[PDB]
Amino acid sequence: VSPTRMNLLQRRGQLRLAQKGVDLLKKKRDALVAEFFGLVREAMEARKALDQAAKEAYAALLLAQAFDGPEVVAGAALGVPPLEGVEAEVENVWGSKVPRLKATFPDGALLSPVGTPAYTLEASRAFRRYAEALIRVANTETRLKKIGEEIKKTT
Amino acid sequence: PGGDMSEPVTQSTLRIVGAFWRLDASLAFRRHFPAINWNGSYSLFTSALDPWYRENVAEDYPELRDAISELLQREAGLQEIVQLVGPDALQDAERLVIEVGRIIREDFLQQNAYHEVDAYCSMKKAYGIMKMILAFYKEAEAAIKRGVSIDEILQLPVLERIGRARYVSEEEFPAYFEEAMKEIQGAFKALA
Amino acid sequence: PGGDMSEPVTQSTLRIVGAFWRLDASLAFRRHFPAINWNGSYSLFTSALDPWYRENVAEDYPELRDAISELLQREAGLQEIVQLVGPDALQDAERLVIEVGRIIREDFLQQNAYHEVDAYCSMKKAYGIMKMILAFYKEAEAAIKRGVSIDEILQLPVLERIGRARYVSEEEFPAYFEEAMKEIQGAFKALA
Amino acid sequence: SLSRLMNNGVGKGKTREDHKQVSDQLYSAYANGVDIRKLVAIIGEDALTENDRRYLQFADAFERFFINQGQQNRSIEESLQIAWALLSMLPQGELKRISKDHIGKYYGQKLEEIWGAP
Amino acid sequence: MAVIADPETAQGFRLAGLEGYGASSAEEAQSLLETLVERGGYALVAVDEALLPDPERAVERLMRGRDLPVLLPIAGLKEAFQGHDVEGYMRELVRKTIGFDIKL
Repeated sequence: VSPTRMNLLQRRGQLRLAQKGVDLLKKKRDALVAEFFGLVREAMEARKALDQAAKEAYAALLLAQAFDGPEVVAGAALGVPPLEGVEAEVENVWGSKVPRLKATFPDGALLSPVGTPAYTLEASRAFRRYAEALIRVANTETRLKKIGEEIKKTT
Repeated sequence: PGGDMSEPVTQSTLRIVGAFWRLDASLAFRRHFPAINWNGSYSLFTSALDPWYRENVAEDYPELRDAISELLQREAGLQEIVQLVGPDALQDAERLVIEVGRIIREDFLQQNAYHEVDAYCSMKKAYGIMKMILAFYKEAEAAIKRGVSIDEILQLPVLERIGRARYVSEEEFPAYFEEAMKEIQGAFKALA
Repeated sequence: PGGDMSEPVTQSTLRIVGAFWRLDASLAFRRHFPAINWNGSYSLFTSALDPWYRENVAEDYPELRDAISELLQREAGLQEIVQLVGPDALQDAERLVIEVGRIIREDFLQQNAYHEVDAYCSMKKAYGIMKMILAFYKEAEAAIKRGVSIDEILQLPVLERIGRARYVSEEEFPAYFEEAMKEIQGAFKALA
Repeated sequence: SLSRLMNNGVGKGKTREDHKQVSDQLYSAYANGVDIRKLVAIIGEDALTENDRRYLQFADAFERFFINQGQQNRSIEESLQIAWALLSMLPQGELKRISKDHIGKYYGQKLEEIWGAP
Repeated sequence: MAVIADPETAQGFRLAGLEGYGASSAEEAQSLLETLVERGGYALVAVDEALLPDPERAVERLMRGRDLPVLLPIAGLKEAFQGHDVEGYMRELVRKTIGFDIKL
């Protein structure tokens, strides 16, 4: 690069631009840190809620095994179809696009939904609530991980 | 004389001239003539000539000129961030400003001195082109407020209509201006 | 002129002087005066003055000064972590040393020259202030390792004794120092 | 910009007693506003809090009314009234550079009268 | 969605509509999990911690290509009723993501 006074002025302008960019990126990293802390608190709360729902769902399932018997449960489980109300969507977070999961399993999708094996119906109820907590946990945790990788890129 | 603008001849000329049209080598490399450096140029005759423009060109012409200068300044401000993070990190409003600045640079400022029609441009033709660009920017900002993404906006056929308004002849121009304004109104009303 | 310490006059001056009290603008904006940068300053007269200190002030003055400088050094080693996460988010021991450093800065290092009593201070008063602060830090660290009252320490009545010694007279000082020492003992040993 | 001898000229018995604190508060608030203005272009307006938006709108209105005065002649009282009107956009108690006496005395005047003809 | 877990809860998974498999070793868990990755169908796999603590470490070479599959670790049936603090998992998660250990 040829040394001229105009080149010196341009280089000093470049230096000021670089310093201002460094400060701006630090501010962006601070904002990402605050969002990360909020999201990790939410994810912890969702995780413990999911744990409680899973415990009570397993308790109801074991009681349904004890009362209705394995054959009646298997006949109920054979009729009920697998998860068909599945929807996949994408969400933007700080310029990055992340996927989310959706479930919509109703009582109408069930086969012979009348709860004559009552404890089996209770197990289905608790498993539906378990699924709600599970999808909440999945979405919150994947958002948290993407925020973490964004912070790493900024650093 | 030697290399650059710090030589005493240019410095002595700077203090006794009312206008200063600085040229750029980087713009002339990529064949973007007339290659006037917009950031390092100025004029001092704007305010005195303002009464003449109101009578002989249009009543709102200085406001259009000020809006164009404001858009160019906004584009120049955002380019520092683009070097820092890249074009993907900008929000939709700033991306729209960047694209409109590119449109102004490619269409309005550029002028081919060896073309048969583009070599000369009257005042009212320039006023019409500025009016078209500002109307397009207003419509685009309104459509941004309605939730339209920027990528589908740039696919509109009215973009080619604006970009080739230079080569329209002087007497053919008013019909082209009317048709372009009608198309500008029509395109954005059906989008959202 | 440009803030460069590599300027010829400053660089020629630095090769022959025995002390160097570098100031900075950032401490001046925050109105912490004097604005001495304790990370960029240095002195080469400490070792020779050490015999005079223990012969006329106290036998434990140099070691107390070294401990104070070390505690100041530790706080600057944690700023990079604080630049990532908030000060309260850190461990209680690191929060303790950060609060001790903040107390040391804001109380000990401040002196106002536009004030009737904040512009002068003798040697013995400063030595007593350093002794009280160091004892408070040591006892608070002992209480943190004990495992109780990690935030009640930051509200003890010692905070009045520590901040009060900045305005104690030279004649009333030994009583204040003794009372502060016994207050520290009674507060740390017997509260929990 | 900077004036070294401003401290001697202002005070009591000359201009008005709230001059220095008002100048300090205006300086700090304008600096915060322009920093937030440069930050918005990356993170977007919705990522901000409420008070950063308050600072941003204060910075814009500060430029538009206080700086862009045109060919008008303003006395010192008019300038101080405009400055106090712009500080009223910030919430009371956020003004950390001013004593509470002057905040009780002067805060709360509407900007819109000046908006009619600034 | 699919879930790898103990055979006891597999019947409940089939009742609720979940695709459940019963297994007890890490080898068959990893092979079945990557088979579920390659096969067309639901993109979510849930893992009991007793067979594979980190399924991302199992599919780390398939994860480097595409990040659309979703994996989720959880306590097993035996670990569920005896229970534990999930905050240790949170500390491990934040220490993994930042590289820094804070907020116990």
